[PDB]
Amino acid sequence: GIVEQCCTSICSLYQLENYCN
Amino acid sequence: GIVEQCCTSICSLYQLENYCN
Amino acid sequence: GIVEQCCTSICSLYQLENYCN
Amino acid sequence: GIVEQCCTSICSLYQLENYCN
Amino acid sequence: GIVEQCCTSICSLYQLENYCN
Amino acid sequence: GIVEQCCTSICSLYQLENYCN
Amino acid sequence: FVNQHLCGSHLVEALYLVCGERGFFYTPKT
Amino acid sequence: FVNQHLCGSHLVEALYLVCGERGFFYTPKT
Amino acid sequence: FVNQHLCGSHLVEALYLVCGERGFFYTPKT
Amino acid sequence: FVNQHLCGSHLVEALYLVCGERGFFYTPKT
Amino acid sequence: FVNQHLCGSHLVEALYLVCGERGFFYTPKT
Amino acid sequence: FVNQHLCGSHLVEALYLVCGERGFFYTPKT
Ligand SMILES: [Zn+2]
Ligand SMILES: [Zn+2]
Repeated sequence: GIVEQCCTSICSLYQLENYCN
Repeated sequence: GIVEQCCTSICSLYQLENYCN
Repeated sequence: GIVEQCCTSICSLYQLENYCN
Repeated sequence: GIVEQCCTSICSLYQLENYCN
Repeated sequence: GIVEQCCTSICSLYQLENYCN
Repeated sequence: GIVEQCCTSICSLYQLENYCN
Repeated sequence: FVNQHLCGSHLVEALYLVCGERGFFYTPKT
Repeated sequence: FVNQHLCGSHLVEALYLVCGERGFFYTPKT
Repeated sequence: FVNQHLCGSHLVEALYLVCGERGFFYTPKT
Repeated sequence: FVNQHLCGSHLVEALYLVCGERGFFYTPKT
Repeated sequence: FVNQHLCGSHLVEALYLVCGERGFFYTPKT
Repeated sequence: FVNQHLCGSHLVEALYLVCGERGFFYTPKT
């Protein structure tokens, strides 16, 4: 759910780090 | 007229296909 | 295997179409 | 001050030319 | 002829200015 | 000297971190 | 209120690609 | 009212870079 | 001799666009 | 040996910008 | 309410190009 | 033999992002 969390607010680096393999 | 058709709504692939040579 | 098929030669649109969900 | 002049209105080419070294 | 002039060598700004309407 | 270090080899994140203010 | 300048840049990229190395013209006008 | 199409393009670029040449997925869904 | 890192970035951009707002996975491996 | 396809994409971007919101034509041919 | 972060990325691309190959500085401040 | 002009455009994009809205300078020189 990156479109409903980063588009409304730049997600943190940690939150985006849990999306990589 | 791509600025007044795709900017207000992602034009379909067929509509954008009629713009190529 | 897109790195070993498109980087060495622009893959066709059909071949790249079999990579989308 | 490019963020407070171009983000609110596309700055002109001359104004953006006075920003290069 | 931009593919056979800029791809082999960054065309100058004046040469690229004679391509705009 | 980012052109003579990253263009020849993707510089590491730490090396590129010493280039920000 | 910029938006049309960045909106026309998101199409050009998704325009020349559709052709496939053939050619295309970009003329914004009514 | 385009915006989500150009918004998802600003993340993909800042996504594969975070990994660092490892691999990732992009599935937009509730 | 960089080239695979920049080459993989030229496909991702021309990949999510083909779908058209659906979803796709990028996993570089033999 | 890709290169002309990615080379023509680096010009289009630096072409419509030179105009400044006027219009241009891209026809690759001898 | 993101917008300034993506707006500053639309200028940098249209900034180093204006120079052509000389150099420039990007310091966002009052 | 273009390549350095497109190579410096892949770094700028992946440079201002690292900062995180702070500021940076780009000066290509020995
Ligand atoms: Zn954008
Ligand atoms: Zn490139």
